[PDB]
Amino acid sequence: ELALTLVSLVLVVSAGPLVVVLLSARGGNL
Amino acid sequence: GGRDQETTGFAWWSGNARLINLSGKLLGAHVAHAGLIVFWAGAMNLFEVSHFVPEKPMYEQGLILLPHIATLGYGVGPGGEIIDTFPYFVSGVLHLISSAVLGFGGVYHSLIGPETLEESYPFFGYVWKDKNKMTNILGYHLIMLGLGAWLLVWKAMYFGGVYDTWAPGGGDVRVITNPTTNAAVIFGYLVKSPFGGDGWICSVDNMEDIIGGHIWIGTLEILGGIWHIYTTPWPWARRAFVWSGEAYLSYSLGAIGVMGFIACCMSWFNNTAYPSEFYGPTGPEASQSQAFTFLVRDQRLGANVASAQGPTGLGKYLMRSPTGEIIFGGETMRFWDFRGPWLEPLRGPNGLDLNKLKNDIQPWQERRAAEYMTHAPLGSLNSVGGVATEINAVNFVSPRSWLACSHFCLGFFFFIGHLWHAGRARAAAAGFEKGIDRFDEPVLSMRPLD
Amino acid sequence: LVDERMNGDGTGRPFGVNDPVLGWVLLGVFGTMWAIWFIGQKDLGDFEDADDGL
Amino acid sequence: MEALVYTFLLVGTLGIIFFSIFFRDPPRMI
Amino acid sequence: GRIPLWLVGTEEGTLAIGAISCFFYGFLCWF
Amino acid sequence: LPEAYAPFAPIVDVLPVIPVFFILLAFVWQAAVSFR
Amino acid sequence: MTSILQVALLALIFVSFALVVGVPVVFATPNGWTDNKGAVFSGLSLWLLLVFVVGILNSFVV
Amino acid sequence: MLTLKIFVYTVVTFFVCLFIFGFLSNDPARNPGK
Amino acid sequence: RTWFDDADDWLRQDRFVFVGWSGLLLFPCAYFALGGWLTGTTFVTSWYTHGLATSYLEGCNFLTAAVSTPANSMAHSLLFVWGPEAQGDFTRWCQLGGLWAFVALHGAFGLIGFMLRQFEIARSVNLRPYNAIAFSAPIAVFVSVFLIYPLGQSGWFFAPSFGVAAIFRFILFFQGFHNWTLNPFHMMGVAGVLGAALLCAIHGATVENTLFEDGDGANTFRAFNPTQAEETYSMVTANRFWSQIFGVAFSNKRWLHFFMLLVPVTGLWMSAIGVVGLALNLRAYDFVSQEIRAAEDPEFETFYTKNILLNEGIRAWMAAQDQPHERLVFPEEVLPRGNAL
Amino acid sequence: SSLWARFCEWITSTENRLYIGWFGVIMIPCLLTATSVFIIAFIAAPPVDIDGIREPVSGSLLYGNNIITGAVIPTSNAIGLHFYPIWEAASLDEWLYNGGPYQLIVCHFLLGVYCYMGREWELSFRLGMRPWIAVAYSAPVAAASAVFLVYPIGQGSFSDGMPLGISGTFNFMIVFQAEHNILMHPFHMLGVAGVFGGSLFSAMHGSLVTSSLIRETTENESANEGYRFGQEEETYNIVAAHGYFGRLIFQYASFNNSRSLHFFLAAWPVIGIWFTALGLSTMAFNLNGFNFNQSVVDSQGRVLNTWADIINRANLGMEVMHERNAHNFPLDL
Ligand code: CLA
Ligand code: CLA
Ligand SMILES: CCCCCCCCCCCCCCCC(=O)OC[C@H](CO[C@@H]1O[C@H](CS(=O)(=O)O)[C@@H](O)[C@H](O)[C@H]1O)OC(=O)CCCCCCCCCCCCCCC
Ligand SMILES: CCCCCCCCCCCCCCCC(=O)OC[C@H](COP(=O)(O)OC[C@@H](O)CO)OC(=O)CCCCCCCCCCCCCCC
Ligand SMILES: CCCCCCCCCCCCCCCC(=O)OC[C@H](COP(=O)(O)OC[C@@H](O)CO)OC(=O)CCCCCCCCCCCCCCC
Ligand SMILES: CC1=C(/C=C/C(C)=C/C=C/C(C)=C/C=C/C=C(C)/C=C/C=C(C)/C=C/C2=C(C)CCCC2(C)C)C(C)(C)CCC1
Ligand SMILES: CC1=C(/C=C/C(C)=C/C=C/C(C)=C/C=C/C=C(C)/C=C/C=C(C)/C=C/C2=C(C)CCCC2(C)C)C(C)(C)CCC1
Ligand SMILES: CC1=C(/C=C/C(C)=C/C=C/C(C)=C/C=C/C=C(C)/C=C/C=C(C)/C=C/C2=C(C)CCCC2(C)C)C(C)(C)CCC1
Ligand SMILES: CC1=C(/C=C/C(C)=C/C=C/C(C)=C/C=C/C=C(C)/C=C/C=C(C)/C=C/C2=C(C)CCCC2(C)C)C(C)(C)CCC1
Ligand SMILES: [Cl-]
Ligand SMILES: [Cl-]
Ligand SMILES: [Fe+2]
Repeated sequence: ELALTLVSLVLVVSAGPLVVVLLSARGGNL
Repeated sequence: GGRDQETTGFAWWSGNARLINLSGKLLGAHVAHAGLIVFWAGAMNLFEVSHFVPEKPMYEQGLILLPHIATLGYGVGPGGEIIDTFPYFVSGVLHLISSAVLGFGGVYHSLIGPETLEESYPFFGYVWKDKNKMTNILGYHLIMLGLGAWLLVWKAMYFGGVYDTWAPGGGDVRVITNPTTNAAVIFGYLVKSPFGGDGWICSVDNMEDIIGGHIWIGTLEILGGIWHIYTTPWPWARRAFVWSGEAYLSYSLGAIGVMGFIACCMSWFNNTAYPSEFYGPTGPEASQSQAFTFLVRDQRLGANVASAQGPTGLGKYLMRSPTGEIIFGGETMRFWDFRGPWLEPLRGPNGLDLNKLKNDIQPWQERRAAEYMTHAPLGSLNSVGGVATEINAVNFVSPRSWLACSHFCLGFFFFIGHLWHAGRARAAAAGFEKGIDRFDEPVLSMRPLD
Repeated sequence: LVDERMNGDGTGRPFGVNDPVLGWVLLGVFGTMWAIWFIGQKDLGDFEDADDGL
Repeated sequence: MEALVYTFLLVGTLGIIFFSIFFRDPPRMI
Repeated sequence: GRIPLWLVGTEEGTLAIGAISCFFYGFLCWF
Repeated sequence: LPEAYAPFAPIVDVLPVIPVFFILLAFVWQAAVSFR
Repeated sequence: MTSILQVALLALIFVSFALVVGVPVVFATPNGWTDNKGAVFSGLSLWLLLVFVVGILNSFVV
Repeated sequence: MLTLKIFVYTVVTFFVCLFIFGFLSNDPARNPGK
Repeated sequence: RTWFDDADDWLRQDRFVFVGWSGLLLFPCAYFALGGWLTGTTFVTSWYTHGLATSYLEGCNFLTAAVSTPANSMAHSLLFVWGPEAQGDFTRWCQLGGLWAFVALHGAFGLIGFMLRQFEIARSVNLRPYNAIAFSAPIAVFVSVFLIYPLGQSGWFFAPSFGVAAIFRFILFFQGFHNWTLNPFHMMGVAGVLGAALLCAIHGATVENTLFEDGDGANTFRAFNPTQAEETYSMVTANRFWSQIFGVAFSNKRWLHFFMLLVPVTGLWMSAIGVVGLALNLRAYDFVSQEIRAAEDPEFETFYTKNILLNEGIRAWMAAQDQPHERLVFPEEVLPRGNAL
Repeated sequence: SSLWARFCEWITSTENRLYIGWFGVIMIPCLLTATSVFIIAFIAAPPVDIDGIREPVSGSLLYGNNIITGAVIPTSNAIGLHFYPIWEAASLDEWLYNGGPYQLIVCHFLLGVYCYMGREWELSFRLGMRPWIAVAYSAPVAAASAVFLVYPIGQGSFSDGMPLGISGTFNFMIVFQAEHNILMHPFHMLGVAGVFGGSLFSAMHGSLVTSSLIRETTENESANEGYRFGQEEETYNIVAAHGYFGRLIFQYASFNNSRSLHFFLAAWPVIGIWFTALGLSTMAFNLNGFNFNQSVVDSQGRVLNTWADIINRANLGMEVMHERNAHNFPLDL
């Protein structure tokens, strides 16, 4: 069913750039 | 410093080229890339396992990776049936797990691990000039590829067996007992003409010949590895080559482009290593199946199969070859070179035996001929089967078309990449990769031409 | 037959060779060109480690 | 009749190509 | 400071990819 | 799916699109320094 | 036994979420290998234990 | 036709051998250099 | 001082955009062509004139949407909103295909306003007006295919509709009715277009390839002062290069860029003349000699006499649904069958 | 000194006028072979059975064909993909009947243009330039090899290659539209954008440079004598040209760098042609174009018609007439 796959895909996608968000916030060498 | 523009001289869109003198980060890049390859190989496999239906033929579902395991012969029976899904599931999950290990190693070398392994590791360190060390690494790669070939040889010879498509009574998994390793036969295919009738190594027919050639490659690559670990290049090759970083990429790009073209022409024409029960019928096979189906149709009504003169004098059903054989008619006179297992028992010394076409037609042959003209490879980009002048009836594109077109494009781009790098590497070794110097100019010393 | 022809299509022979007379020409050109090159090796650059690359 | 006219025109085009390649003015310096 | 332009462009790219994915989904079986 | 792994059929159908996002991740990672 | 698979599988997926989130952050922080090291060791060990436990339990699932 | 075929193989293999033993004959040093 | 002085102060004040004395034409008379094309592709059907449902509201895609031409019974009227065919009833005016006659005849002045704006900035910044005379050629093309072709040929219905899948219908319309292929003016046109596409790639892959040495790193884009009195590419070296490979090679980069100017406009004007000659139905259809020879001798069969016998198969099949105002329904025996292909 | 050293020095000299190099020893004789066969076969070739259905086809000037209708006929379909040289034939009145010079000329011309691309690398390396002319020349090589080699491999016959003639080219194109629907294919639209953008960018750059020529001559003589050859002065005010373009359209679509402008000119039409070169190779393997038959459907279930449903009628009209005497079984073209 699409209603679970969309939320799972949003989680898998938002796992990506939040790494860059946390590293740009906390002081990483991005 | 390291990840800089104005010191390294490379822009952000040429960022990988900042790794030419960085062995550890280069290693991490490669191991992360291998992690990506294994992760795709797991993910698409488990996707096709989740969407797989066993009652339906495998080429009617748009699957490309499951036939590569079914050709080796895990979970299949006679006639190309599918009895199981758990071997496919194991082959998915093992790649999906091993990709995590390779991704961890790649990220560790590309983030924390040391940049230059040549300081504290005199084994793994390498300079692009060091010819003996380059031949060492090439020897290790060749030994690993030789063991990779012997894995296939052992799977054919001892472990279960391989799905042959030339066993009688339909295709069947059998165990190779006598791999034909005749040198005068196996080194025929490497030399045969790449045109029609003859064919290049795409004209391979025997699983005995396939496994014997892999026995040859398994011996040869191990011998080459033992050669290059202990030898250095000789001066006729030490002056013929450009010895640098990017040049080594330049040779491999042209090689892998040739690999892609050979894979394309394999996957479009062959029916031995890519069996018709798993990937579908081929180009000539569709036309041969159509002509055979309409001949078996029109034979059982009263019209003759021999004296049925067509529109222009030539035979409507049976006619001759250019080289005297007896073949089908219509437009498969361009496709008379076809040899399939549903047709070869009906084929005698002069070709199509008229007595066998009267008396010896098999029901499984009738079924294969009835389904191949239905599922002939006539695709579309929006996945509508048939010709362009066909209504939206059947959602069908053959997997052979996707494999052929995709690998032809992906080989042609590697060819263009070779034309890039083989120029740029020799220009950088010469010393004018950045432009003509304004003071020392090579043209204003030369003569005019008038 | 009616006429005369080589009948070399569809055979599958190495290098398209039919006669050994046809086969000797390959080596008879290749070896002489190699010999001229190997004589011309005198006026080239041969070396221990003087390699032409980065 | 007209085949000779066709052949004459093609050969004349090729001749002007030949003279343009080999009998040009020399592109001379400063 | 402000919300940076790269973080603006990432969200604009995601809001473009979502609309294009809905365009393919309405392309497949919708009219 | 063959067996009791059946309720993971949603998250199986997200897997092959994941390797493509590494290119976009590299572009966003190099936009994070404003391309410098 | 099905739930014994599925709880371990959800734990494996969530440990993998923890890896994909934290381990690049721990690696890219300039003292993260000094600070969060035993946590990464225990996470990798737990990941391997979950993989082997699921692999052993799939034999007992009949 | 065989008289033609020997001649065609002769010309083809002469030019191909000239090609190969040209590129073995110290190519990347016949540049303007440094 | 007076009037026509503060109105020259403004309209020539500088901002981000540049409106001018012909920008006062260009910006109002265009942008409604864009709005009308988008409106006709999105909202507006073509069910009544042609018989084709070609809107976004009716399930069509970006490829298959087109602001459609009026019916043949609207012979050559200008099709105003008000007037003798629509009387200001805006819904009926949109149904009768007046949007195409809005957008085409309204953007025909948009091209004039754009070329005059291009002509006015070249007087403001004191430069030579060679950028103006090049844009006359797509104006000639636009006039020739959208304006002069429907006038002398009994209808605005016989005009290429503003779309993507309708331009394709127009191309097959010429290929199956006019045989636009055999027109020497079209040979001039394809020579101009494809030679310009050649020479662009040649010049681009030559100039930055025989480039000088100014920077330090291999990124050669970072080594260009825009305020420079030197060169950036070795003309002598590229001349010697293309002289030794190709034979003739240029030596005058005045003449080079002037030749790049001169090729595609020559191609497009020499295509526009042929489109005029096709508008008058002076088509490059069949010859005399091979036809009178092929009627006598049966086995002749050139590609020419196959293209004619193929174009007949185009024109007998597509017409009965292309143009319903003819009111013709061919029986299947009348169609060119080919004996069961 | 030695014979081989003197021969190599002559063949890699840069003072002979038309350069040769080491790819030139395959570029020169093979293309001279192809030219010397093509000029003969365009003039005096006997009629050729293109179809294998015992119907010869006239293609040469002597048999009632002018310059437009003259063509080298491709090889018959019964000959197939078989390599068919002169020496495998019976006579030269039998080699010319079954499509000989097409088989000879194409296999020559392809090797000729590949070695010509190698030569364009080699002379750049011999002079000391940067080597990327051959990368740009890879696009029309791909466009030639797709219609002469890849598509007949895909169709299994050398018949369906492009006939070497003006009036034969269009009979290739129209039947290709019939069987494969090339217009409804996204690679081909990228190539149309490539050629139209290439013409636009050539006319635009040749306008904006010629519109800024620094005056060096008078108004009576030629405006091309203002450039003395081999100078060091920039003859066009690129600052003023960029300012005019920025006033004309945009200041953020600048391309102020001359080198960025030249990269854009080098990469627009080449990447435009590469996608059509892939599109022909994909349609060779029967990976057909788009298909929008019977898409627009009313609420009942009846079939409405669109421009795709008119192009379907035109392609039916082409398809039921191409190869009029061969096809009997109802499909597979
Ligand atoms: C798959 C392809 C690939 C790979 C392997 C690399 C790899 C690399 N690039 Mg690179 N690059 C790529 C594509 C790729 N790039 C593309 C497409 C571009 C064009 C946009 C660039 C442009 C580019 C530039 C401009 C530069 C590099 C540099 C580098 C190197 C250092 C990166 C760094 O600083 O890490 C640090 C990374 C971070 C701080 C960000 C965190 C990223 C995390 C680790 C992502 C991991 C996610 C994953 C789920 C983790 C799995 C863990 C596992 C246990 C489950 C590194 C080896 C640099 C270099 O030369 O180094 C000196 C450099 O200057 N690249
Ligand atoms: C497979 C082997 C391979 C390897 C290892 C390399 C490695 C390298 N190449 Mg290279 N190259 C290859 C193949 C390869 N190339 C091929 C096949 C081509 C022909 C197209 C090229 C063309 C090429 C050029 C023209 C150049 C290089 C350059 C480089 C260097 C830096 C690259 C970099 O940081 O770019 C960073 C990567 C990017 C910016 C990626 C951009 C993405 C591309 C343009 C399109 C991606 C299409 C994608 C499939 C679309 C997916 C769908 C989409 C909707 C998401 C590096 C040594 C550059 C250099 O400086 O060399 C010294 C350079 O100028 N290469
Ligand atoms: C039976 C079959 C009949 C076949 C007939 C073949 C006809 C075609 C032959 C070509 C005749 C035209 C070229 C000859 C003039 C020439 O040599 O240039 C004059 C210069 C002068 O060289 C100089 O020549 C000197 C020699 S000489 O004294 O001048 O003779 C030398 O000493 C000096 O080093 C050098 O600088 O020669 C060279 O630059 C290189 C010589 C080779 C180049 C010519 C071949 C290239 C032709 C292109 C082929 C593709 C065309 C495709 C078809 C359209
Ligand atoms: C079906 C099977 C198909 C098999 C295909 C085989 C393809 C063979 C390809 C060979 C590539 C060789 C690469 C160049 C090799 C090379 O680099 O040459 C150079 C090398 C010597 O180099 P050096 O100059 O360093 O020699 C040392 C001293 O000269 C140093 O001053 O010579 C050889 O080793 C030749 C090796 C055997 C080559 C074959 C024998 C040649 C003579 C045979 C001809 C007989 C003549 C008969 C007259 C009628
Ligand atoms: C190595 C073998 C490969 C190359 C062999 C083929 C070479 C082709 C030579 C082209 C000759 C054309 C001479 C143009 C006349 C000429 O000599 O131009 C000379 C001109 C010289 O420029 P200049 O700088 O000297 O001019 C200075 C100013 O005062 C005036 O321009 O060069 C060019 O502009 C190049 C344009 C070539 C355009 C070629 C297009 C021709 C297409 C083919 C036409 C014939 C059709 C053939 C069908 C039968
Ligand atoms: C195994 C597994 C895991 C993991 C996975 C992964 C590995 C993920 C990652 C993913 C990713 C990796 C994601 C990413 C994303 C990103 C994106 C989606 C982006 C967006 C943006 C855009 C698209 C835009 C861009 C741009 C810029 C801003 C710059 C320039 C260029 C451009 C404009 C393009 C988990 C357990 C979790 C689940 C299950 C499976
Ligand atoms: C550094 C660098 C880079 C690259 C990166 C990479 C490429 C990495 C690798 C990555 C990867 C590629 C990784 C992998 C991972 C994997 C994993 C982590 C896995 C997990 C597992 C799973 C998820 C499974 C689950 C399950 C089972 C157990 C079976 C059945 C099915 C299921 C699902 C249930 C980038 C671009 C950022 C840029 C910058 C630099
Ligand atoms: C299993 C298989 C088999 C077999 C396989 C094999 C055994 C393979 C091998 C193959 C081979 C054994 C190949 C070869 C390769 C090599 C090559 C292809 C070479 C090339 C050339 C080069 C690389 C060079 C270049 C250049 C010149 C020209 C000279 C000097 C140097 C240079 C670089 C400059 C058979 C039949 C059973 C079939 C089935 C599959
Ligand atoms: C009708 C009419 C009129 C007019 C009105 C107007 C003024 C209108 C306008 C309108 C408009 C104003 C329109 C517009 C349209 C457009 C659109 C709607 C857009 C779309 C787009 C899209 C959807 C996107 C695409 C793309 C890009 C480019 C980016 C990236 C992504 C893509 C590629 C997708 C009047 C009353 C006067 C008169 C009468 C008639
Ligand atoms: Cl025809
Ligand atoms: Cl048929
Ligand atoms: Fe330019």
